[PDB]
Amino acid sequence: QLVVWGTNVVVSQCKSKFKSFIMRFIDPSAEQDEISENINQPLYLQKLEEIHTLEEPYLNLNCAHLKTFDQDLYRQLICYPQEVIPGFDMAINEMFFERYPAALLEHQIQVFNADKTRNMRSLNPEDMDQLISISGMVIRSSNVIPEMREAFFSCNICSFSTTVEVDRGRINQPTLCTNCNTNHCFRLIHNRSEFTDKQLVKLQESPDDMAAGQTPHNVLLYAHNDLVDKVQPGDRVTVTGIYRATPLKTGGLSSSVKSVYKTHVDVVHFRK
Amino acid sequence: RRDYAQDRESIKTFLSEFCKCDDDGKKEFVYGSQLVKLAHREQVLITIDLDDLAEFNESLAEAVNCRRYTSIFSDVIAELLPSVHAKDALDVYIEHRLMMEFPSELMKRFEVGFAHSIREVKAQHIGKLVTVRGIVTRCTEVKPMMVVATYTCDRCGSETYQPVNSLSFTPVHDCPSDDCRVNKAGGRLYLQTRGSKFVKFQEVKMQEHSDQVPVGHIPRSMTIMCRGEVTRMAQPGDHIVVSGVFLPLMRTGFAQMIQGLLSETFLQAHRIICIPEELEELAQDDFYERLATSLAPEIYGHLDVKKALLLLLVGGVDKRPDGMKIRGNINICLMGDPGVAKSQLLGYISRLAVRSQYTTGRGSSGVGLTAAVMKDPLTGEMTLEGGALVLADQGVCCIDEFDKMADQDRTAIHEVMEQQTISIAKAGIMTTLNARVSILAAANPAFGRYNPRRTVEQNIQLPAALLSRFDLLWLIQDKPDRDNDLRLAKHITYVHSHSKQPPTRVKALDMNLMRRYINLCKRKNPTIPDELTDYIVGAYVELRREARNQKDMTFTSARNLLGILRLSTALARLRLSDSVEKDDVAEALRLLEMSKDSLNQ
DNA sequence: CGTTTTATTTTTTTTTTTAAA
Ligand SMILES: Nc1ncnc2c1ncn2[C@@H]1O[C@H](COP(=O)(O)OP(=O)(O)OP(=O)(O)O)[C@@H](O)[C@H]1O
Repeated sequence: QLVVWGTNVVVSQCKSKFKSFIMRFIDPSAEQDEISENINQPLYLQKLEEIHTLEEPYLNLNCAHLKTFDQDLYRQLICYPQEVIPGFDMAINEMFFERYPAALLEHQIQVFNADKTRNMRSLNPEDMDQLISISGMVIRSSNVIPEMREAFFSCNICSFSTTVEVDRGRINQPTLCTNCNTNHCFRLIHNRSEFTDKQLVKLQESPDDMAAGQTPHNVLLYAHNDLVDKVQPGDRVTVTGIYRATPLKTGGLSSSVKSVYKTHVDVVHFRK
Repeated sequence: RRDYAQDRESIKTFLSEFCKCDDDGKKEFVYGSQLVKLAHREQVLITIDLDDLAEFNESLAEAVNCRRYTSIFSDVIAELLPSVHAKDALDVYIEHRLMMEFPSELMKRFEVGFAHSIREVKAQHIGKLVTVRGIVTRCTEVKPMMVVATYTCDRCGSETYQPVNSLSFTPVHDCPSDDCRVNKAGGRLYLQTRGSKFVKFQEVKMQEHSDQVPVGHIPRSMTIMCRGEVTRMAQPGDHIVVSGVFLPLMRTGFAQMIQGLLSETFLQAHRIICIPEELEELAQDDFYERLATSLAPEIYGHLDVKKALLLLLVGGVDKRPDGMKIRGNINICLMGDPGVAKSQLLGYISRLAVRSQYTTGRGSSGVGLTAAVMKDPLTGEMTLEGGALVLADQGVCCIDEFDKMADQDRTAIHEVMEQQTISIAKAGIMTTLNARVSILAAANPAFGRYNPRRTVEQNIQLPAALLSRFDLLWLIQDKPDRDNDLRLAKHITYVHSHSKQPPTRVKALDMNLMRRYINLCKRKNPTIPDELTDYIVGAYVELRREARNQKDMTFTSARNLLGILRLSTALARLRLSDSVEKDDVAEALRLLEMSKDSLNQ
């Protein structure tokens, strides 16, 4: 029982439950459920063969297999999903050693693909931080906009050339940087640091279930640093993602803020 | 002046002593039922009406401000728990905050809500909850609206409460916290969405009825802001009536553009009312033809046209083979200039046919009836903003004198002949729009009134491409008949000396009863037994021979056979027996034959 | 224990659109 004050979620439960699930794994479709189907080993171990032997990083993987296992994992993954997903990556980054301990364990994975939607036309306060996946047809082909992550400092006397990355937005100031004798005042410069890429293009929903005499209503979201021009733009495609929200700068005279919040979706994956 | 407290006693008496035995069936607890529905965690909104408190007393018939009463009753029953753990997101999330351990609005969990127009809306109406009907305009969409966030101090730990009523705001800074008070131990301030409370939020403009606006007047609109549960509760162009409040709008900001006491008002919502149950009475009546007898009484005779329409009213033919759909909508064409009162039946249908429309011979060029584009360097970009033909899905958009609009105008409408497909490479798309509208064509003959020498397409000037898209083409001419116009005359004059035409030949059917009986029809999906398939394909050939035996005659499309198929199964929807049979198509062919063989003799 | 806050209008070239014997 070790948890955020306002939640009910923990790393170890989901980690162990999923590591047992992938040990409860021979391709549970093609070896437990669809026994009439067959590729008989945990596919992720098989992939750690067929990924490492392939040497072909950035896996793609769903989690709809998990319906058989304990559904509490499903739920607390549905609802608290930027704080359990790295734990399932940690389990994979442990699985590395099940099949190759002394590998070049320096690369990471990419990654869901299981839950439903009906349409974008009408959603709710409940549906705020939850898993969604919807589809349509693409409109645009954007450019890239990067994003910073750290400050690289300078100095005046004796080269107090300090450095430090960001939580998300602050660096502290005592009289010097990481207060080292304060031979001079605080320093900062913003380039020799960590940056991060993205874009933005929107989608037009285009099902056969489009309500009567209704217009296009359309959605949009950025990317992450590998999910960037996967895309010959403009075709029938699905996304997964996490409904996101953001407050808005009222007016623009000063720091007033809006009542109304704009929304878009977190940036994960696509489908063909 | 009045006490806002002793009324709390009054309402405690009201709701507590609430099993009001006016009828067999009220000794049970009514708002106790709703109470336990709160205890069901189900109802998040209760309701007030004039009758409810009207019996109670007569003050508050003019006391209820509509504002203080609401927060008072809300807090009143919030502290009322006469009555299970994981029911809500936030509700259990507080328990998560209490696992180691508020205003009752931050645990909102429920709500309550409770013969004049904007023109009459005299400017002493502030605060009063009043009634007006209009028309919706400029359909928009809904987003979340904060009320009070939880700006935790982290180092201190004190989920700050910023309960807000405004529409604009300002952040909360580092810490108004007890340990973050003069006691030097402090962090910074930062919200937690999960524990935060927000609310749905729909807005759209409201335009005037257009039946009141005097000779020297121009309709104007107001704004609608309906938040919370009632979102998504009206579409564009619904004639709707709203009871709510007029409330001004403290547009704070600049100190010289405001500062006039500007008062750009707006409205607060409660409801969107828009002006089987019948089954026992539907058991009382079992007839097919009486619809024509009580639908559109205003003219005697010419039933055949009407029954042809009522079929389109009927519907019920569709299939999705091969992955592809099939057009299950009937589209009549109409030529003639007698006095028919196409305008009559058009108004009649457009009134009774819910989700109706109307356009005229030049009022909508090709971009207006469909989507279109615009221009302005003051609001942003432009969109499609589809037209009547765009909007009229699940219904009919009725053009009058399509012959006279324009020849190229036949194009885009012809595009919608293949239904639900409105292609637009105009706003950088090949967009669809789902043109799912039944289509009504009515026009007049060419120069003359069906000059018998100038033959079809000799007297007419219409490309075959559109006639092929039309199931039925109908010329209406009635030459001098000594006896004909008599009956029609006295018939007309009946509602001139009187107000209701048809006496003592049928039971008239009101718009409600008509629509409801039609409402029971279309979901049969009836049976067409297999002998028809061999039989009907034979009967169709009977046409194709007497089409070819004269060489100056009409061409034929596959839709001729597809149509004669398409009509019959529909009418079984109003037979309500799932039994497409011989009569089901014998009337189909019968009416097809009556569509023709009428101008030579 | 004091002394200070805040506004923009007309013309281009494209893609839309529209006119007379
Ligand atoms: N038999 C009839 N039943 C009902 N109304 C009739 C009848 N005969 C004449 N009338 C009245 O005469 C009027 C004739 O003008 P009307 O509105 O019919 O023009 P229209 O026939 O629609 O013109 P067009 O056919 O050229 O468009 C109608 O409004 C109709 O109410």
